[PDB]
Amino acid sequence: PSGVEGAAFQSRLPHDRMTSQEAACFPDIISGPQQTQKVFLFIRNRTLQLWLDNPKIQLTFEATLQQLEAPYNSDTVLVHRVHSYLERHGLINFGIYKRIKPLPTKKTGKVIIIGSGVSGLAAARQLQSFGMDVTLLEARDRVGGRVATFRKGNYVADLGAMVVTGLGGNPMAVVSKQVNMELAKIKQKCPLYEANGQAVPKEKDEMVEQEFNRLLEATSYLSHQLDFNVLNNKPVSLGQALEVVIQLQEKHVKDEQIEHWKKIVKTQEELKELLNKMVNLKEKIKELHQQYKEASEVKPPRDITAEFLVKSKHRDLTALCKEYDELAETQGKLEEKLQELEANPPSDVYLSSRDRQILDWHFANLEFANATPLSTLSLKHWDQDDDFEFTGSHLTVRNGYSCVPVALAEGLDIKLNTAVRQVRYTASGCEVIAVNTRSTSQTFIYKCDAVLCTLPLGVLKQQPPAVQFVPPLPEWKTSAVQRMGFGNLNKVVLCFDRVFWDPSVNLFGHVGSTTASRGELFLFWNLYKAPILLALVAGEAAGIMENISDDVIVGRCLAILKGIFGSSAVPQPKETVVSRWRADPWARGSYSYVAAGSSGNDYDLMAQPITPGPSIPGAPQPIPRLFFAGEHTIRNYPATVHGALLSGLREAGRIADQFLGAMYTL
Amino acid sequence: RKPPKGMFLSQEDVEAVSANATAATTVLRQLDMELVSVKRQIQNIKQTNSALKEKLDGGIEPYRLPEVIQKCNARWTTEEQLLAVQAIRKYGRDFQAISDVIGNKSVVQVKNFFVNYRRRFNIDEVLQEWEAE
Ligand SMILES: Cc1cc2c(cc1C)N1[C@H](O)C[C@H](c3ccc(F)cc3)[C@]13C(=O)NC(=O)N=C3N2C[C@H](O)[C@H](O)[C@H](O)COP(=O)(O)OP(=O)(O)OC[C@H]1O[C@@H](n2cnc3c(N)ncnc32)[C@H](O)[C@@H]1O
Repeated sequence: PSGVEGAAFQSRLPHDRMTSQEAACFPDIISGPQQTQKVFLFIRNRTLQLWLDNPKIQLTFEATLQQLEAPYNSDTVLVHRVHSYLERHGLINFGIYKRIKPLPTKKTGKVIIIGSGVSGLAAARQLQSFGMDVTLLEARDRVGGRVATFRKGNYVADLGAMVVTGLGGNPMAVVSKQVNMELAKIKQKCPLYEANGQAVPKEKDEMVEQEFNRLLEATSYLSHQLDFNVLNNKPVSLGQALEVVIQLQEKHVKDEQIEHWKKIVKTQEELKELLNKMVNLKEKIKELHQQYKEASEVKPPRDITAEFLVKSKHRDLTALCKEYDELAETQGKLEEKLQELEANPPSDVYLSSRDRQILDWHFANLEFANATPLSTLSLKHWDQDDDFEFTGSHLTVRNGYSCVPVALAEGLDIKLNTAVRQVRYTASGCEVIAVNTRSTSQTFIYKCDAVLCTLPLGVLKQQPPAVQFVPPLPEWKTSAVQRMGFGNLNKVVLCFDRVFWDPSVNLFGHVGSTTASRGELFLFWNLYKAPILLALVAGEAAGIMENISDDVIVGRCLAILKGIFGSSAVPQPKETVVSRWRADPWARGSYSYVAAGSSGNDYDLMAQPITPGPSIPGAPQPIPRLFFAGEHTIRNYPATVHGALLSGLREAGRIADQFLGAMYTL
Repeated sequence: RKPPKGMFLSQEDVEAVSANATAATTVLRQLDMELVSVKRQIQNIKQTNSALKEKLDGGIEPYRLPEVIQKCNARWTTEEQLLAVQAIRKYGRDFQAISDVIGNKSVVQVKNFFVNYRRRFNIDEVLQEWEAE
């Protein structure tokens, strides 16, 4: 889409309709006449466009009104209201901009932010933009969290997020114009290569891939159409559902063979009844011929009864020779109607061993995408966010993704090496207690009006707790934390003196031997300016490879590669790195998934802030004090960088509305 | 509305492969065996029919008589009349046969004869004696 409607789309909003959020702040408008709504909508879209067309500089209320036109520029409270709403909720003037109106003289309210993940940073920057006293506590010695980027010499390789998923309505689109990220597109071509070391051929490649996609649509049909969604008390997983589909496919393969070979017997059986008839006719014929012979022996001249005899016997014999010729007729039809069936068998197998194995690699790639065994994904919900996908080719960050969190961190009060251990929140405020990771008995206390927790879900999940809430989080929150899924996948980074692979190719599979190892080193990436290949470990494998050493891993890596490019084309790798995200204590995994028996809804629960009890009993209800952002809190963009970034934007808006008030609602 | 093309998933079937853990491989073995059971039965008849086939060897060739191709006539030699009465005894109303036997009378003349000589050859009686068989 383009013009002002391009902007609405590029900001993830319907260009011709007011959102539920806007209804909330603009209920005068949206409860009123159409005419007004359109004016509103325009002002909105227009402002967006302005910001979008140039996000390296702040868009002020003045700048906006300047470039509006009558009738729109006529009502300046409405313009102001809109511009302010937008600004507040990070629709405009987010990321990194030059500010016109330099920072408020002194600040108002104080927030502690747990984690300088992207969600963290994004929210900080916002709040600081809104004149707040913000400080972030990062446990690590670097920003970015699960945006990790390896750098040594000229080697640059993300151990964390790696892909931008299409700029079509992606906040990262904006950020990329604000930060020199060097975006290469990913070429979707991906050769596979069987355990042996030799390519799969286009033939199979495509015929398996297509069966895969076919088996997916299938699962979906079980879910929505047949309602196959509980299995004797238990939510059904995608994994389960897929087997059930595959079985039913194997079965129908045989039900077919059965009926086709059952036509064969039903056919020969007729043939047997006919051959019988035929053999008993050859007899009655053999014997009447005898008879007619015997009766032509009586030599003429003769009485008429003996003449009759010959003639009758004659007719009777020709009659029966009709019949036997009409049966040999039939016998001929049937007899070919059998070289007919025997020429068209149905298919012998549903999928061969070589097939079912390639098909695994397609399932590994799902396990990669969801960071989990498909046996854990919710059938009904695993893909529930497919509706919000961006448009555009996926991409990589050739200069490394860290460039972003780093960028965002500038200007900001970030305490590195500071592990939060306890969150205390109460009617009149909060205190957060953290330690210093390098010496742990050193201890810190931060008092604030509000806490924003960007702790990873794997962390929120630790038993026993790595962070303690005081008071404890309500049951509703903790149930959501159990229910939700937090998966894992790892990377192996391979640095070489020279490119020995196809430089026009970004991806390339390795098919595993077993169903069980499908995700082990199943996929490699040529992404970077230097000679670096990067290899995913996903699915069940991910979890277990953490427990094997780096050499043992890099072994299997090179073994695969030598296999595919030849024993002597594959040198010793100069530098190697191996992720272990499930082990990493500030992650405890890689990202969330919709586990079986979760829904999208839990993501919404993850985001609802917590409002402490009143201090003195019968005092009025507090303000909320404890807020949440991150990958796990955004129902519509889970598990991604932008998703995080977005949840940051979100909470900052929310927090500010709470402590600075929101003059834009009147 | 409907599955993908050539994927099969009936309500009923789904249930049968999900009744328990190996209710899956149960169903798929009864089929594996059903199949071998049919497949052998085929060889049985294939074998039975191959033996009946060998019994018709030679066809009916040394048993076929040459062709009487002969010119349908209108008068009834007494010879012919007698052949007919006897044909009637042996064939009843199979005018077609009776014509073939007599050699040179159409299926109708044969019919006509019946009503003409009904009196003289007591066909009434002759026919009722055919019926005693
Ligand atoms: C781990 C991971 C994550 C991801 C990826 C890879 C890996 C290995 N890649 C993959 O290649 C596919 C994935 C992909 C996905 C979907 C898709 F459609 C396509 C491709 C993708 C990607 O390609 N593209 C993408 O957009 N996202 C990927 N992810 C997921 C993202 O990295 C992830 O959503 C964001 O980085 C989340 O940021 P955020 O919520 O801020 O969490 P965070 O962990 O960054 O921040 C928390 C902070 O708190 C700190 N901390 C911890 N404990 C404490 C403590 N006790 N005290 C004080 N501080 C603490 C932590 O130390 C940290 O600094």
